[PDB]
Amino acid sequence: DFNGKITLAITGASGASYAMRLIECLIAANYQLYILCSSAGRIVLDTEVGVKIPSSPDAASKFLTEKYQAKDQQITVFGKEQWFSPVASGSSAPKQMVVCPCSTGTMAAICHGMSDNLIERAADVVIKERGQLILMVRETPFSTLHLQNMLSLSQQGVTIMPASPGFYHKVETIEDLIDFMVGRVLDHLGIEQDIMPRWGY
Amino acid sequence: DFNGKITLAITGASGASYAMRLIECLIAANYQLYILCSSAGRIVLDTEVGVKIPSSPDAASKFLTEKYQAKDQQITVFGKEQWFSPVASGSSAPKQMVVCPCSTGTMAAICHGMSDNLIERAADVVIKERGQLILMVRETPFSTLHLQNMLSLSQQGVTIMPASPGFYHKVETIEDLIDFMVGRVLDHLGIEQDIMPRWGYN
Amino acid sequence: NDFNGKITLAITGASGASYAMRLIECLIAANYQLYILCSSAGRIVLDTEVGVKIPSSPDAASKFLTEKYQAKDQQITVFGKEQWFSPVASGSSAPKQMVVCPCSTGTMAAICHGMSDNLIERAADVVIKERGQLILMVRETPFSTLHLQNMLSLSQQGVTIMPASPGFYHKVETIEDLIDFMVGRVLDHLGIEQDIMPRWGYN
Amino acid sequence: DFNGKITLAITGASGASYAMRLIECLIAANYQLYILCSSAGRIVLDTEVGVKIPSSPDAASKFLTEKYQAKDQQITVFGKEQWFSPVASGSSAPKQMVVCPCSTGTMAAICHGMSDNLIERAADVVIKERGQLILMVRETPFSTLHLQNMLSLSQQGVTIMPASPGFYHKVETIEDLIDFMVGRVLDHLGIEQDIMPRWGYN
Amino acid sequence: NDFNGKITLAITGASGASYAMRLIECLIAANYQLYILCSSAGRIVLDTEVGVKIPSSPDAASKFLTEKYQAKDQQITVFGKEQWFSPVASGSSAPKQMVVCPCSTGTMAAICHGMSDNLIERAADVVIKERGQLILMVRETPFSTLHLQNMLSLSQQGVTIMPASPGFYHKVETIEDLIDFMVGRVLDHLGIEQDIMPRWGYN
Amino acid sequence: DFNGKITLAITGASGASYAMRLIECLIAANYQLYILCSSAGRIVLDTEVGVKIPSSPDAASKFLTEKYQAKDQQITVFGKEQWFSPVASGSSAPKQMVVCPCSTGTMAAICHGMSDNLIERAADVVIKERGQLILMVRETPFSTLHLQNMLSLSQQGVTIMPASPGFYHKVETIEDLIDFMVGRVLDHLGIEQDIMPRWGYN
Amino acid sequence: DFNGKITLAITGASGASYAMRLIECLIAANYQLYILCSSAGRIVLDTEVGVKIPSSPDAASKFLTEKYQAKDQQITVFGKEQWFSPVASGSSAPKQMVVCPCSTGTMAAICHGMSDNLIERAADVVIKERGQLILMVRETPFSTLHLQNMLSLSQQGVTIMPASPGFYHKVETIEDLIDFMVGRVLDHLGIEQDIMPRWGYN
Amino acid sequence: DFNGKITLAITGASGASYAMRLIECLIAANYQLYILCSSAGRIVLDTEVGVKIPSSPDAASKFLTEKYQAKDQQITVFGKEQWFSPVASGSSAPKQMVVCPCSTGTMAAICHGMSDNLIERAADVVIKERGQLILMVRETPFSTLHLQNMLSLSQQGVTIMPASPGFYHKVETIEDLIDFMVGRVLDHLGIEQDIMPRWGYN
Ligand SMILES: Cc1cc2nc3c(=O)[nH]c(=O)nc-3n(C[C@H](O)[C@H](O)[C@H](O)COP(=O)(O)O)c2cc1C
Ligand SMILES: Cc1cc2nc3c(=O)[nH]c(=O)nc-3n(C[C@H](O)[C@H](O)[C@H](O)COP(=O)(O)O)c2cc1C
Ligand SMILES: Cc1cc2nc3c(=O)[nH]c(=O)nc-3n(C[C@H](O)[C@H](O)[C@H](O)COP(=O)(O)O)c2cc1C
Ligand SMILES: Cc1cc2nc3c(=O)[nH]c(=O)nc-3n(C[C@H](O)[C@H](O)[C@H](O)COP(=O)(O)O)c2cc1C
Ligand SMILES: Cc1cc2nc3c(=O)[nH]c(=O)nc-3n(C[C@H](O)[C@H](O)[C@H](O)COP(=O)(O)O)c2cc1C
Ligand SMILES: Cc1cc2nc3c(=O)[nH]c(=O)nc-3n(C[C@H](O)[C@H](O)[C@H](O)COP(=O)(O)O)c2cc1C
Ligand SMILES: Cc1cc2nc3c(=O)[nH]c(=O)nc-3n(C[C@H](O)[C@H](O)[C@H](O)COP(=O)(O)O)c2cc1C
Ligand SMILES: Cc1cc2nc3c(=O)[nH]c(=O)nc-3n(C[C@H](O)[C@H](O)[C@H](O)COP(=O)(O)O)c2cc1C
Repeated sequence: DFNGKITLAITGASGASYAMRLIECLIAANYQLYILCSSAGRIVLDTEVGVKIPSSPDAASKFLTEKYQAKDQQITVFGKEQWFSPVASGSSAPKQMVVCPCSTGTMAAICHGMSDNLIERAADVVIKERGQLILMVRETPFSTLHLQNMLSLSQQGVTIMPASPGFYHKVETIEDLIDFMVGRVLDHLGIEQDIMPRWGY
Repeated sequence: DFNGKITLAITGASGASYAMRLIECLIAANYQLYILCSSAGRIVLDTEVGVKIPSSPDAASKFLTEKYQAKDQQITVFGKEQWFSPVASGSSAPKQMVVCPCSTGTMAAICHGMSDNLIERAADVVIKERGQLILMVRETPFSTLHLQNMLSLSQQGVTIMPASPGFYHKVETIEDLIDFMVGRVLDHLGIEQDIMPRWGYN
Repeated sequence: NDFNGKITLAITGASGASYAMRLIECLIAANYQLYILCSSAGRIVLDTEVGVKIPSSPDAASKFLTEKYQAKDQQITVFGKEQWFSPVASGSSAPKQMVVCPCSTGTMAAICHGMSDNLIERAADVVIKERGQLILMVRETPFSTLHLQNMLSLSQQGVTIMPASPGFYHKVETIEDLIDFMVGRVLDHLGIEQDIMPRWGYN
Repeated sequence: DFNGKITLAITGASGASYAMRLIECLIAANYQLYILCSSAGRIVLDTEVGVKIPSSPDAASKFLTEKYQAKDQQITVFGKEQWFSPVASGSSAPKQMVVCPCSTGTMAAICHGMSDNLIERAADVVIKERGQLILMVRETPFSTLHLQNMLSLSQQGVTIMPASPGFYHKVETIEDLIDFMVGRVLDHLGIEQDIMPRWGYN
Repeated sequence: NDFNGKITLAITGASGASYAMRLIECLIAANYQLYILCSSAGRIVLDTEVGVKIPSSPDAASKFLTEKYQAKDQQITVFGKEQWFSPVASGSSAPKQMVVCPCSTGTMAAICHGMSDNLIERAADVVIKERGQLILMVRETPFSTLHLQNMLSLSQQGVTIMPASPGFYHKVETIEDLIDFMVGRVLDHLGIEQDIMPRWGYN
Repeated sequence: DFNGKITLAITGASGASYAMRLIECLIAANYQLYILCSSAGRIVLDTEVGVKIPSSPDAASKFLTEKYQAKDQQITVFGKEQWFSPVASGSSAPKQMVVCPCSTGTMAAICHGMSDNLIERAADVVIKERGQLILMVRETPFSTLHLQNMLSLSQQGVTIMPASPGFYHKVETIEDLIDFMVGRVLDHLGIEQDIMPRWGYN
Repeated sequence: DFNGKITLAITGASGASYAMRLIECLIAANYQLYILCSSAGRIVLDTEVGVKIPSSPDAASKFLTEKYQAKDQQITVFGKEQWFSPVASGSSAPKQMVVCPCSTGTMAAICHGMSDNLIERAADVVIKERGQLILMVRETPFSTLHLQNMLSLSQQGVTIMPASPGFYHKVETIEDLIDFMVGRVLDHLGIEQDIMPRWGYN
Repeated sequence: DFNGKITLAITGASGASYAMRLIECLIAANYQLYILCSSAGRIVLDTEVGVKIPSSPDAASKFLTEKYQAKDQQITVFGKEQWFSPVASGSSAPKQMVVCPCSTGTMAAICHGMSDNLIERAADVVIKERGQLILMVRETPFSTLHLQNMLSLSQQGVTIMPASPGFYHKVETIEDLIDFMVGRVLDHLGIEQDIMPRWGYN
C-alpha cells in the first residue's frame, strides 16, 4: 500500500514548523512514518506551533493520525524507551531516518554513539546498517565543538543539513522558507516533491 | 562622528536581505562602514532584493549613502583590488569584520589564506591582527569539506554563524527571521540592539 | 540588573562543596547577581561534605540560599534540571560568564562532547558558542588519559580548566586558606576584585 | 527521451582525446550533457586535437552539436560564471559529473572548496548533494601535496581516476588506450559500454 | 636491601612541599628504602612552605633526612643534580617505582619530551623506558592547553598523572587530612598498605 | 604611578635594536617594565648596539633606569632564578609580556612548557592565566621544527610576530625598519603609538 | 667503465613496455643494471610483450644480455630471495632504484616496510640509506588506501610517478607515450635523454 | 654561456628591494633568469622602489634587460598565462625557483596546489619534479593559518625564508639588511657571493 517507511525524530531544537510540514509532505507522498519525539521536542512544538503531542505512544499516534488525516497504520509513534519498536534493531529498521529539527545535543549524542534512548538507538542503527540519516540541525552560531561533531558524522556518510533556507526563489512568505528546507529533505530522500522548483538560479 | 569602524563584505550567497538589514542597523547605531562587494555578491543583491549596487566604488558609496541617508564618510565602498584601502593593511584596518552573506567559496578562500582580492586580504588581516571575524555562511546541506573548512576557522577564533534563524520568538513575517540573525551579529559585535529580544525561551 | 553583572554558577557532584559555598559568598559580597544550577549528585555532595541541604525545588532553593547568604532581592535565582524557560538556556539571553564548581569529570565530559542533556550542559554549550567565559573547577585525582583528552579539547576551545589544586605558598593556617586560594583564582579570572588571596607571589 | 543528464568539465590538463572520445560515447549512449570548458581547457583542446571551441556559449553548443551530430538540446555548453545554469544549484544540478581531463589545479580547487567559477561550483554542489564526481587527473610524477589533495577528495567519496591506461587487453593503436580510460569512466557512471571488453586478463 | 623495596622520590619546585614530607614519613614507617632527588627550586619551596632546609650537598642531606625521620641505616640516600654514579641513572640498576612530588609543570614537561638534563629527568626517562611505574603529583592551576598536551602524552604512555587535588568526602578536621588524602592515593598506587585514608568511599 | 605593567624579556636573538627601542617607547608611554634578560641576550646587546647590561639585577635596574631617564620603580630587572619576582606567579604577574628579540630556543622552551628559568616561567604563567604573550622571533630560514613550534604556540593564543619589517611606508633609514616592528608591538599591546603611520598602502 | 649502477624491479602491473624501453635506454646510456623480477612480473611480461624471462637467474642474466646486446656484467638478474645479492644490504646496494612497472601491492609492501622478498628489501634499503627510489605505479582508479600508501611514501622522499603519459608533445604512436614516461624516469635519475624533448608546451 | 637557469617570481608582498638586489647579484653571477611578476607585484615595485615594469612581457624583458645591462637572452619575462613558457612544464622547467618577495596569498596558493596562474604552476612543477623552491615571505605577525600553510610546504622540502634580516654583521645602511637576505638566498641556491661574509658571530 505505502511507498516505504521512514523514521522521523523530532527533538528540542527550534524549527518546529519544518518538522510539521515534512510530515504533511511525507503523508501526502504516501509514506509510512515511524515517529519519535523527545520530551524537549514536545516542549518546542507546543511553544512554537501550539502543537501538543500527547506523551503516551498510543494517544500520540492517534493525535498525529487525526492532525494529518492519515490512513490506517500510516503513522506510529514510539516512546522514549520502546525497544520493541522496529526502529531499535538492524534486523527490522527502516533504512531512512530524518532528525528534524535536530538539537546540537542530539547531534552530539548520535556522533558519539550514546544510544541512550530510542531516537539515539535508531540513529545508531541506521548508521551501522549503512542507511540514510539526515540531521536538520538548528543552531547559530556554531561552536568549534559543534563543528567537530558535525564533521565526524558527515565523514561517516551522515547528511548534515542546517536549517538555512535560501532566498533565491521568489520568497513571498515564511512558508516558502519552510518549503525550501522541506523540499531539500525530500530531494535527499528520493521523493518527488513540487514544493521547491528546479529552476536553479 | 562615529562609534567605530566595521568592515562588511557582501559575497554571492543567498540571503542579501540579511546584509541589507545589517547595514541599516549599523547606520542607525552610528557606526562607520567600509563595504566590500564581490561580483557574485552584486548579482545576488540584484535578483534577491532589487538592489543594483554600482560596480564603480565611488558611485557605490554615493548610492548606498543616499539609499540609507547616511552621514558624510559614514559608508565607503572599496574596489575588488583596491589595495590603498585601510582594510588591506594590518597597520590600518578595522578590528571587526562581518562577511554577510558568506558563500562557501569565500569561506574557503579565507580558511586557506588565499588572499586573492580585497575581501580575502581584508579577512586575512583581521585574523592575523587578532580581530573579530564573523562569517554568515548560507548553504545547505554542508559537505564534509565545508565542515573541515569551517572547523579550521572556528578553531582559529573566527565565528561561523550560519543563517539558521530560530522561531522561538514568534515569527509572523520574514522580517522577524531576518532580524533574528542580524540581532545575533549585533550581539556579537557588542552593539546594543532591540530588534531581537533578550527574553530567551518563554 | 541593579547588580554589577550576571554570573551562572553550576554545582555538580564532585568533591569540593566548600569551594562552591565560599565562591557564592564572595560573589554576593561583590554585588553580582547569580543564576545557580545544582545537579542532584551535587546536592548529595553538599549535604555530606558541609551539611547544606539545598531544596530540590527551584523556588524553595532560591529562598534557602537567599536567606543563607542574606542576599538582596533577586540576587540569587536557582533554576531546575530542565527549566528551559530560564535565561541561561539561550544565546539570546544568557550570562556571558559561567563557573562549574565543583565540576565532576562526568559533567566536564558531557560539556566537552556537546551533550546538552540538561540545563547545566546546555548553559555551558551556550556560553561556549556565544564566545563567553566558562571556568571548570575539576576535582578528581588521578587523571585518566580519557579525562585528559576531554580537558584538552575544552582548553583548546578557550574553556578554562582550573583543577582544585590549591597552593600553599601563602599564609596557610587553616583549610579556609586553601579554599580561598582557589576561590581567589576564580575571582581573578572572572575580573572580580578580591582580597582573600594576596598578590605577593613567592616569599 | 534522454537517458539522464551528465555534467562534463574539461580543464587544462593534457589528454584532450580522452575527453572528446568520452563525449562521443555518451552522445551515442543517448545522454544529455552540460559541458563546461576552462580557458586552459580550450588551449589544450586546440593544441592537442585541433578542436576550437567557440568562446561564446551558444556558438559552443552549436559547434559541438554539429561535431557529434547530437539531437536537439543534447549538448549545452555553459560559460565560466554563468550562475544561471542548472549546474550551479543543488536545487537543480545533475547528480553525475566528470572532470576530463582534470588538472591538478582544478582538482585542488575542488579539494579545498574554492568554488570561484562554474566548474568548481558545479563540483562542490555535486559533492554536497552526495552525487558522483569523477576526476580524471593527468599528471606525473605526483607531489606530496597532489597526493594530500587527492586523498582528501577520495576519503570524501570522489573518484580519483588517473589517466593511467593499462595494456593487458588488445593494444594496437592509441585509440585502444583512450578507450581503456573512457570505458572505465563509463563503467563507473553505470553506462553500458563495449569499447573495453570484460575478458579481464588472459 | 634489608628493606621492603626501593623507591625513587624526586622533590621539585611546585607548591605542595607538605605532601612530599608526609609521603617520606609514611614510606619510612613502611620500611621502604628511599633514593631522594631534590631540585634547587625544590629546596626553596620546602624552606618557605614548611621550614625544612635540606642541605644542598648529598651526604649532608642524607644525614639530615635520616635524623629527621629517625630512619634506619642506608634507608635514605639523597643524590645530587648530576650524580650519574647513582643507581637511578641506569636501566641496568634503577628502582622500578618513582614518584615526583610535588611535580612542577616544568619538570613534567621535561619528562614528557625526554630532555633528561639532570638526574631527576634521567631517572624518570629510565623508569619510563624500563616499563616501571612513574607517578607525577602535579601542582598547578589553572592548566594551560600546553600543560594538558604534556600531561596527555605522558598519561598515554602509562605515566600516572596525579594532580594534587585532595577530596573532602572523608572526615576533614585539619589540613593534615587533605595531605593524607593525596599521600594515601600515592601509597595505594605504589601497592603499599596504608591506614591514613580509609576505604569507605562515600557516606 | 604608571599606565600598567608589562613584562619584557630580552633573549639571544639578533635584533637588539628592536628591544632597545621598544623600551624607549614603553617608558615614554609611561608603562612600568619588568625586564628579564638571558646571558645570551646580554651578549647580543653588547655586540650589536654596545649596550652592556650588568649581571647583578640591582645594578641592571639602575643602569637601565639611568639610560632611559626612567622614573623610580619604572624599570626593575630580575635575575634568571629570582623566583620572588611578581612575574613568577599567576597570583601576581602582569598580564602582558613580550619577548624581544626571541631566539628559536626560548620560543621552543615556551612552546613545550619547559619553565626552567624566570623568563620561561613568566611566559608559562602568562599563558595559563590567559594573558597576552608576544614573541618577536628573529631567524631565517625557518626549519620545519621551528614552524611546528610556532604553530603550537599560535594555536594557543600566543602572537608569533617575526621581525620581518615592511617597506611600504617612508623608509629612509634603518630606524624606520626598527619602528615598523616596534609600532606593530605597541598596537598589539593596546598602546597608542605614532612611530609607524596608520595609513596603510599608498 | 659503467656510468653507475641502478636497481630495477619489475612487478606485476600492466605496462611491461615501459620497463623494456627503460632497460633499452639505460643500456644505451652505459649503466650497469641489477634486475629483479617478481613471478607476477614475469607473467605480465609474457602476456603483454612476449618476453619470457628464464626462471633461473643465470639464464635470465644471459637472456637479457643477449636481448639488449649488453656488455659483460652490464646486466645481472637476481632471484626472489637471493640475499647474497649487493641490493639486500645497505653496506653494498646501489643508491638508485626504480620499480617499473609497480603494482599497488608491491607499492603497499614498500610503504609498510614488509621486506618479504628481494625487491621489498632492496627498496627498504634504498629508503633507509637515503637514496632515490622511483615507483611507476600503474592502476586506475585509485582507492583511498592506495592514496594513503602513496602519500606516506611520497612524504618520505619516494617518487610516485604514475604511468599517466601526456599528449602535448608529438603523439603519433604508442612508442611516443612509452617514451614520455621513460624520459621522465631518466630525467629524475639524472641521466641525459633525448626520447622526450624539452620544448615543453607549444 | 650562462651558469644555469633560475625562475624568479615577484609578488605583492612588501620587500621589493630584496627582489631587485637579488636580480642584480644573479645577473652578475651569470645566471639566466625567467622572471614572473604578478599584478600586485607591479604595484609594490612601483610604490616601494619606483620601478614601473611594463605590463606586456616583451617590453618588460627589454626594460629589465636594459636596467641590469643584461646579456642577450639573460632575462625573459613571462606573462601570467603564457603556458608556452619553459617554466610551466616539468619536461622543461628550471630546477631552482625563488619567490621574492612572497605574499602570504601566493604562499597559500602554492601550499594547496591551486596552480591558477603561471607563478603557481611553475612552483607546483618545481615541487613535483623535486627541485628547489625558496619562498621569501614578508608578513608580520603570522596568523595560525599562515603557520599551517608554511609548515605544510616546509615538510614538503620548500624553504620558508622569512624576510627577517639579522644585525650581527655591522649594519651601515638599509642596504646591509637587504644584502643579509639576498646573501642567504644565494647561499641556498649554491651561488658564491661576497655580499654577506662568512665570519658568523663576533
Ligand atoms: C523553545 C526552545 C528552543 C530551543 N532551541 C534549540 C535550538 O534551536 N538548538 C539547540 O541546539 N537547542 C535548543 N534548545 C535546547 C534543547 O532543547 C536542549 O539542549 C535539550 O536538552 C535538547 O534535548 P533533546 O536533544 O533530547 O531534544 C531549545 C530549547 C527550548 C526550550
Ligand atoms: C542566485 C545565486 C545564489 C547563490 N547562493 C549561494 C549560496 O547560498 N551559497 C554558496 O555557497 N554559493 C552560492 N552561489 C554561488 C556563488 O555565488 C559562487 O560559488 C561564486 O563563485 C561566489 O563567489 P564570491 O565568493 O566571490 O561571492 C549562488 C549563486 C547565485 C547566482
Ligand atoms: C560523596 C561523593 C563525592 C564524589 N566525588 C567526585 C569527584 O570528586 N569527582 C568526580 O568526578 N565525581 C565524583 N563523584 C561522582 C559524581 O557524583 C558522579 O560521577 C555523578 O554521576 C556526577 O553527576 P553530575 O556530573 O551530574 O553532578 C562523587 C559522588 C559522591 C556521592
Ligand atoms: C599544453 C598544456 C598542457 C598542460 N598539461 C597539464 C597536465 O597534464 N596537468 C596539469 O596539472 N596541468 C597541465 N597544464 C597546466 C594547467 O593548464 C594550468 O595549471 C592551468 O592553470 C589550469 O587551469 P584550469 O584548472 O582552470 O584548467 C597544461 C597546460 C598547457 C598549456
Ligand atoms: C614558592 C614557589 C612556589 C612555586 N610553585 C609552583 C607550582 O606550584 N607549580 C609550578 O609549576 N611551578 C611552581 N614554581 C615554579 C618552579 O619552581 C619553576 O618553574 C622552576 O623552574 C621549577 O624547577 P624544577 O622543575 O627544576 O624544580 C614555584 C616557585 C616558587 C619559588
Ligand atoms: C651574536 C649572536 C646572534 C644570535 N642570533 C640568533 C638569532 O637571530 N636567532 C636565534 O634563534 N638564535 C640566535 N643566537 C643564538 C642564541 O643566542 C642561542 O641559541 C642561545 O642558546 C639562546 O639562548 P636564550 O634563548 O636563553 O637567550 C645568536 C647568538 C649570538 C652570539
Ligand atoms: C595480466 C595482469 C595485469 C595486471 N595489472 C595490474 C595493474 O596494472 N595494477 C596492479 O596493481 N596490479 C595488477 N595486476 C595484479 C598484480 O599482478 C597482483 O596484485 C600481484 O599479486 C602483484 O604481485 P607483485 O607485486 O609481487 O608483482 C595484474 C595482474 C595480471 C595477471
Ligand atoms: C604596498 C603593498 C604592500 C603589501 N605587502 C604585503 C606583504 O608585505 N605581505 C602580504 O602577504 N601581502 C601584502 N600585500 C597584499 C598582497 O599584495 C595581496 O594579498 C595580493 O592579493 C597578493 O596577490 P599576489 O599574491 O598575486 O601577488 C601588499 C599590498 C600592497 C598594495
